[PDB]
Amino acid sequence: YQHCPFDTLLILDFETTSDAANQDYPCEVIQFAIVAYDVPNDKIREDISFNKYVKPVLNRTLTKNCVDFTGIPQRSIDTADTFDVVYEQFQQWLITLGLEEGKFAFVCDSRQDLWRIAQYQMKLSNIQMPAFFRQYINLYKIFTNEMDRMGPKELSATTNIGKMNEYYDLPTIGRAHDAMDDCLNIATILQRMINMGAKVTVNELLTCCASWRRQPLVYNKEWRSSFMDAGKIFERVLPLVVTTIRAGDFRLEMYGVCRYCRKGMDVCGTSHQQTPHDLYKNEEDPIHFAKIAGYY
Amino acid sequence: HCPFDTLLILDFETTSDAANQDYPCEVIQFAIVAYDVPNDKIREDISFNKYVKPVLNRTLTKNCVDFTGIPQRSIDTADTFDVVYEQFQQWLITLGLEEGKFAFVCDSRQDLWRIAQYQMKLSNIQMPAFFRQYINLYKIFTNEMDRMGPKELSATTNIGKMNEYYDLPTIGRAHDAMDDCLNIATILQRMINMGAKVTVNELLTCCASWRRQPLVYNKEWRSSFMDAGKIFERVLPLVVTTIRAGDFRLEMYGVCRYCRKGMDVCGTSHQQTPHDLYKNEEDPIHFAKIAGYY
Ligand SMILES: [Er+3]
Ligand SMILES: [Er+3]
Ligand SMILES: [Zn+2]
Ligand SMILES: [Zn+2]
Repeated sequence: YQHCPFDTLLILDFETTSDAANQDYPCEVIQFAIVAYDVPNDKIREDISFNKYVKPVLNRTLTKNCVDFTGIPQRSIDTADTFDVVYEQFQQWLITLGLEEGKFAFVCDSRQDLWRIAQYQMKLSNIQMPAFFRQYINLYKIFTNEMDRMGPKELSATTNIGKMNEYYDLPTIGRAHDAMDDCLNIATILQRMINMGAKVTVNELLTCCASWRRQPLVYNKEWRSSFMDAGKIFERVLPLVVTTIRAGDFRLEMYGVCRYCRKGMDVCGTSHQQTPHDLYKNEEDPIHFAKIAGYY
Repeated sequence: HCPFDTLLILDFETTSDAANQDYPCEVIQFAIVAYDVPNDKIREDISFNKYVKPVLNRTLTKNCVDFTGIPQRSIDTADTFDVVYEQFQQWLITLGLEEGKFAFVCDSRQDLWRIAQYQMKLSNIQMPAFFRQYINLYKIFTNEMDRMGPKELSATTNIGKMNEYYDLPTIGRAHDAMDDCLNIATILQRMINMGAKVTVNELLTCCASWRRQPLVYNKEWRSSFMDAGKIFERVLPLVVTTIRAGDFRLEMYGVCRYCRKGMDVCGTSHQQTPHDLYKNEEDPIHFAKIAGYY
C-alpha cells in the first residue's frame, strides 16, 4: 500500500540570483534547502534538513528586485560559501544520513530546480550532473493528474505551490520564495497527496536527446523579456533535456542510466549531443548566459 | 592664467543598480578627451575610449543598460580594469606630456573621488598622484554663475545645466562616457573663453577633521544617493578638500594637502578607519566588505 517505491523523498528547493526584467541572466544558486520525508512511516522529518546560503561568483551583489522577491539579504550571501563548497557539504550530508542512491528521490515543485538551475550552476562550477539530479519527482505534474482524477476547480493563485495549497485547501506556511518555507509547503502538499491515494514516483528524467531539438528554434527577437521564450532558449543551450515517464513504466533500476542513450550517467552528459549551432552564429545578438558559462 | 598646457577630460561609467546604493560600482567604460590649452583646441583625435569587464557583477542589470546605453556584449568582449588601466597608462606616455603639466577634468567629484578610488581598491592599484588633483568643472561653473549672474535652469544633470547656461546644444547621448567627455570639453572651452579661472580646485587628502566624530547613522541610507555619499566619505581613505581659484600651484603635484608628505607615503593606509561603522554585523556595509575595507 505504498505506491511510492522510494524509502525517503527529499524535498528540494533552490533560490538564485536574478534580475526580473532580464531573462538573459546567468542564475547562480544563493540558497540550497532540503527537507526529508519518510515514505514507509508517512512522516515529514523537519529535523533531517539541509539549509545553506550560497555565495555567487558571477554576480556577487544581489539585485534589489532579487532580495525583494527572495527575502534573502546581502549579508547572508557575503558570509556564505561558494557553490562547490556548499555542494560538497551536501554530498557529505547525504552520506552521514546513510541514503542509498536510487532509493531516495528529489521532489520539486516544477522542472526549474533540476533541469535549469542545478544543470546551469553545475556547468558554472564544473561539476558533473549527478544521477540523483537526473531523475526526480515534479510534484506539480502529479498534481495536475490528481486534479483530472478528482475533479478540477477554480484556482486564483499564480504559483505552483500556491495552487496546490489552494486546491487541497491548506494554509500557506511561512513566506513564498524563502527556500526552506517552500520545502515545508511542498512536503505538506506531498503528504496530503499521498494520503489522498496519489502515486508519487519519478515522472521526469534528464536525457541527452530529444527529437524536438532536431528542429531549430524559431527565434523570438524579444526573448529576453519573457520567461517562457527564455525557457525555450535554455532548452536548446543546456545539454540535458526533460523527458517524462509514466508511473507504471518507472523502475528503480533506471537510476544512473540515461533513458535515451541507455548509457551510464558517468558517460552520457559529458558533451552536448545537440549543440544549437544555429543560435551561436549571429555574433551581433549573443546569448549572454551561454557565453559566460562557456557553451560557446 | 590656466597653468596647464594640456587638459584631460575624463569620464567613467559604472555598473549600478538604481534602487540599491550599497553597491560595489565597477568601471565599464573609461573615456578621455584631450584639450590643447595654448591653442584653445578640443582634440577629438587624441582620445581614449574603452569598455571594461567587471569581476564582481558580470551581468549588467537592465536598469544599468537602460541608463548607460551600454549593451552586455560590449562588456563581455572587454578586458578587466587592470588591463584597461595599463592600456591607459601606456596611452599617456604616447602623448608625451610633462609631469604635473596636465590635469584631469570631470563634471563632478564622483569620477575620481568615488569611482576611481574604489575601483582601484578592487584592482589593487595605487591611486595615482594625477588622480589626487583635478578640476571639478561644476564647482567652477557654480562660481561663474555668481560672477556673470544667475538663470533659472530646468535641466537635470551637471552636464545638462552647464549646457543650458552656456546655451550649447547637447552632444550625442547622456551617460555615454565619450559623449559626456565631449560635452565637458565643449563646456570647458566656452567657460575659459568667457573669462573663467580654470585650475585645480579639488584635492584628494588622507585626512579631514570632520571624520573625527562617527557619522550619524541613517538605517535607510541604501535608498538615498546623498546619504550613501556620507558613508562612502567615511569608507574611502582619501577625502575631497577644496582649494580656492588663485591658490593652486603647479608644484603641489603630488604632495598631500593635509599632511604635506609625498603621495607614495601618504595613501597606503586609511588614516581615519571608521571602526564605528564596522561593528553591527547584522547591518553590514556590503561595498566596504567586498572591497576588503573590513
Ligand atoms: Er522556490
Ligand atoms: Er558620466
Ligand atoms: Zn544519454
Ligand atoms: Zn596625507
